[PDB]
Amino acid sequence: AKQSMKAREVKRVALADKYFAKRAELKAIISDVNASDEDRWNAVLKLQTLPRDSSPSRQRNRCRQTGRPHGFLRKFGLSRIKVREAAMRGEIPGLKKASW
Amino acid sequence: RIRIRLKAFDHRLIDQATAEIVETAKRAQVRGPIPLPTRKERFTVLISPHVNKDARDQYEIRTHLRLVDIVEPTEKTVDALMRLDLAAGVDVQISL
Amino acid sequence: NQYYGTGRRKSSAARVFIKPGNGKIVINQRSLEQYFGRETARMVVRQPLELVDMVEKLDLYITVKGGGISGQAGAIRHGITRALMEYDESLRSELRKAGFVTRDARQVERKKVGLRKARRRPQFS
Amino acid sequence: GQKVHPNGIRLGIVKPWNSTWFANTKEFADNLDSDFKVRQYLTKELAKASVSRIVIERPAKSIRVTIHTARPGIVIGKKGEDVEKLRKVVADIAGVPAQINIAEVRKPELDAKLVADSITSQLERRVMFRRAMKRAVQNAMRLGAKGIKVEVSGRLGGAEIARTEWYREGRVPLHTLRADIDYNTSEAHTTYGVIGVKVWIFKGEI
Amino acid sequence: PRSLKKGPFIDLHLLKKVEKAVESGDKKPLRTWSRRSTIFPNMIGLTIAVHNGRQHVPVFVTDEMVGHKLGEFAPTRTYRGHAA
Amino acid sequence: ARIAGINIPDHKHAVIALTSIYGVGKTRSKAILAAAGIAEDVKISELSEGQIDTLRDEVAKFVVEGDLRREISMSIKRLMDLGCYRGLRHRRGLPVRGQRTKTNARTRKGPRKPI
Amino acid sequence: PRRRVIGQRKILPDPKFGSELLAKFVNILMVDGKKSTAESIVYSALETLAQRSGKSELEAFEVALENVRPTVEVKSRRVGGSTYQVPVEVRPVRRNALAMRWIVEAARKRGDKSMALRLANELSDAAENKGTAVKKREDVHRMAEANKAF
RNA sequence: ACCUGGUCUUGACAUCCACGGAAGUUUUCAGAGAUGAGAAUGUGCCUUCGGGAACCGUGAGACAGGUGCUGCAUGGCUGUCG
RNA sequence: CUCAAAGGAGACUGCCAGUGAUAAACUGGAGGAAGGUGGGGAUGACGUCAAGUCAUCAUGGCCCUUACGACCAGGGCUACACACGUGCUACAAUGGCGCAUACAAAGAGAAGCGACCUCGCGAGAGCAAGCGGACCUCAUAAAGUGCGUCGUAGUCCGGAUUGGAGUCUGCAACUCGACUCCAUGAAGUCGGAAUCGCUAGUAAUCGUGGAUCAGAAUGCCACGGUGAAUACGUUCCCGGGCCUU
Ligand SMILES: [K+]
Ligand SMILES: [K+]
Ligand SMILES: [K+]
Ligand SMILES: [K+]
Ligand SMILES: [K+]
Ligand SMILES: [K+]
Ligand SMILES: [K+]
Ligand SMILES: [K+]
Ligand SMILES: [Mg+2]
Ligand SMILES: [Mg+2]
Ligand SMILES: [Mg+2]
Ligand SMILES: [Mg+2]
Ligand SMILES: [Mg+2]
Ligand SMILES: [Mg+2]
Ligand SMILES: [Mg+2]
Ligand SMILES: [Mg+2]
Repeated sequence: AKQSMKAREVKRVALADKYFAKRAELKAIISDVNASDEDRWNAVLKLQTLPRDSSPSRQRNRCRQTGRPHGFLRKFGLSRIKVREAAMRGEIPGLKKASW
Repeated sequence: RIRIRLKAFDHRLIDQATAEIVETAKRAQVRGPIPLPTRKERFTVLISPHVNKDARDQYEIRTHLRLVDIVEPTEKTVDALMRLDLAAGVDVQISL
Repeated sequence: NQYYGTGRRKSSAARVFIKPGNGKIVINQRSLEQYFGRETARMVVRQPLELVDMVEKLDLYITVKGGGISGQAGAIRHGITRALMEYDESLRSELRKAGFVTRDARQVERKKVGLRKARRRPQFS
Repeated sequence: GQKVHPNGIRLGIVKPWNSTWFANTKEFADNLDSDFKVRQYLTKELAKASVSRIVIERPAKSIRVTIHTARPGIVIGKKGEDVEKLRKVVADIAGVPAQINIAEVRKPELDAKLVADSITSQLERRVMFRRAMKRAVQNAMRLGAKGIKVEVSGRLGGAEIARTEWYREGRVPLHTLRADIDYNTSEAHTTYGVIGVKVWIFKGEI
Repeated sequence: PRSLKKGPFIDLHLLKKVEKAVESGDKKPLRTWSRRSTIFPNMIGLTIAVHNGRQHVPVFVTDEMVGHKLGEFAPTRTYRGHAA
Repeated sequence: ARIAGINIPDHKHAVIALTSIYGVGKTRSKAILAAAGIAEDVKISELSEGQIDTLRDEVAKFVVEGDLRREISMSIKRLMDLGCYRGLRHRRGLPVRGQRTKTNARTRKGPRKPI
Repeated sequence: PRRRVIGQRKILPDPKFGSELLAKFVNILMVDGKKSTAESIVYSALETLAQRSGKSELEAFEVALENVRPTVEVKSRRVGGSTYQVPVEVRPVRRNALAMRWIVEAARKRGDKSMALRLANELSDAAENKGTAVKKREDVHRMAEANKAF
């Protein structure tokens, strides 16, 4: 993946961590039935103001070694190609070819 | 009563670690080691960089699980289990 | 004393206890008729006793788990056969000839990569 | 056709894992990433130290790294000065307390990774590919290897058409799982392009 | 559709613009990229130019348009028929 | 027999027969019958004229037949007059709910028209 | 196959009448592995048949089978620019297989409301040599008679 | 990774140097946003009270960057006969 | 006892008879859970196609460098006279629907799985246990079975399409999400030429789980339930191996 694309992910993770508490507050106000309609309305408007990259859904899991945006596996944090290479070298603990 | 849950990716390593624990505790009464169900986590990956969807590798990580029960633990026994150092690659959870 | 046999078929495992009795069969705290609606399942369960002609001479307490009705019926038959052989060794030869003694090793074949099922292939052009 | 990775197929049969730690899903990916960065640093740092294999263990909250090197002295340094420097860097990369163990590799000619690295070094020095391969095979068999195979692929001799050349002596039974096959690869970076080297060394069954 | 409890969605910048325009009087068409913003009753009688990806399309808000997103009235793809 | 300006089938069970009315499905049919106190299995022929009248009153509660058709027509007409995306899809006789048009879409497009 | 190593597969006898032949007939009627559904149709059909027949179910089925079974059949052999239908004697197991398959096929094509009714009607017609299953046996025999020369 | 329009040019992402600023934290206005113009609050860590390095900037210029081309220059990986 | 999972035992043409060149082997038989490769998988020789991948990555060379680099909003990748591939759902009664009621395997889970209870027709909502799990949760197996009904109809088949009304995730569902409710109720009555899969727990059919993943499977990967037909054979068609010409 391009250097910029990897950089974009780093920014998104940082912003998400920065505003996580604020976003959770606003969302809770909007969700609550007890909260006033005016309070809800203000919360909705405030959430829009926050940077878009602050939302976790904007983040795309990428292979940690290559930054590949497809074929990712969460357990290893690697794409299928890099997973295979590491597995064969015995770098991934407990992982072997399986038959049944 | 002290319950010890052992987890390892290698069955041989876990068996040695359990044997150490049971012996150390014996030097309080112990129940088992009990062989708990091994978890087999399977993964399937495409092995070509491009296309060839039917070309795959299937991998598995087996997590071995052992339960040892220390009943009426002596104060010395408790300390002996804490002092005992098991092999790396064996995860140890102690429950009281 | 109770004579015990273990029977397995497909994913079913059956525990059979046989004692001298009067043709009473209980499966998982239910009558044979209650537990098995299918006539074939009942037939399979009763096959060993009919062969040895001890249908009304014994009482069977059976517990079965796993698989389905046909698997459970087959597992019970295997377990009964084993129990009968424990009760009387001479019965084995007749039971063996019937094919009750053999444990049916047929299992569901795993799905394989690039195949729709175990053997079914995607349509080719 | 394509062949299974000889080390990978033998894992848990006659070949041990290079990383031997237990982690939950939460920490598994982080441990893999840390292992990668540790191995990356050490490989670059000890490029001239003839490192064959880096074994990473994670006992408790600490990382224990075992470096297998043909030349133990150069890695250790003077009064363990060099190894201590490595330990400090590894601890920073790992983010946990680091312990470094140095294991000597006797018979580097019988070590697939070392043989491959030697060949690639020679290719970069513009040594003739055939000579490098033949010497490697001869050396291993002299040292008592039951068999060896060496394959070199790419623009050999700077030829416009890339080709693959291989030499084998003794037994190299890749289909035999019990057979102890040391396999490793190296890449030579030349003016004409990358040349790939693969080495298989058989050390007997089991 | 957006849950009723959350209420109608409008981009804050568009809302501010609409309020200012209403207060000011009859105004030159408002230029917005907010296709996702719901049309509100206050917007009625205002012309909003909604981006279609390449150009801002003038939309004169009417009572019927209320409760619809602005992007609904600006078409993104151009098709004049095959073999036309 | 005759409800909502249409003739319902006498031979069918009431619950099925009522579905003949436009704007009445199985759910509404069951609700109407429950309110009328008439069993679903009972055939329309079996029902007395008084029972039929009770059914007629229940049907009158829901918009049905011509009134429903007028409402549906107006709703589609409004969209087409609006010139909203949906309206345009109605005008062109193409899918309105974001389905694929590269293939399929035969229900809206009709039988395949050779180039 | 070329190897010809095929061996017989045991068929459990039908529960009600203890007949392997009837169990085969259930398997032929069965669709999608639903043997219970298939058995219900056959048992219902046999009872209906037995009432009209005035015979035991197994006897009535056997009478139907006797009428539909083919003694001889034709196998195609290509000779140059032409193909010759060659008459071949049907072995006894195949005779049953063909008879049952034809009866089921005929029953499926009938217009009666349920399969059990269709099967009973087909089975009854076969006993009196009148159904499409018996017609298929007639056609097979005629084709074999015509090609007796080959 | 494409398009339309709005934007930046040692640069989103590195190393180096000089210089000024702890880093950061909370807010205002304009803007579609990028961003720009502001305000307020922190001002630590190390420290041979020479200092550093933490990280923000600003200014060069060596460079960075490219999912740009050639799989008919290649490695690696893969299909295929099987 | 079932089961869990470590360590062992067991199958060797070992035994027996016949055949065969005093052979290799073959055939049948016994015992045995298993018999001659017991079943399935992994495992892919030297090479072939300048086969695929410079967009995983790496890399020779070339090319751009206030732009072929970098940032942002909106749009597009979802277009639609049409052609093809792979699927899903059907065309019904071996079925549809209603009610009642049996029997699995495998797997996942902490920015997670989420019970119970209350509320809503429902999708869901609120409240709130337990569980980093043989413990708790996902989680209901379905086909089946009993009983009733429908009665061969474009139907009580089919469920496309469209209107209206909602839910949930998400800054945000217009382009362009899934799902729910009410209403609507298309084509389709078994498919030209042609063509595909499959030899047994297989095909067929029935549900179940997982990866990816905020949300978004009829795909993919995996799991059990039910469970066939047929193989005489090698003349033919096609492909492959070996010897010869
Ligand atoms: K209706
Ligand atoms: K290549
Ligand atoms: K290149
Ligand atoms: K579309
Ligand atoms: K599909
Ligand atoms: K959408
Ligand atoms: K999801
Ligand atoms: K030849
Ligand atoms: Mg995402
Ligand atoms: Mg299956
Ligand atoms: Mg496919
Ligand atoms: Mg090529
Ligand atoms: Mg090519
Ligand atoms: Mg964008
Ligand atoms: Mg696409
Ligand atoms: Mg040969």
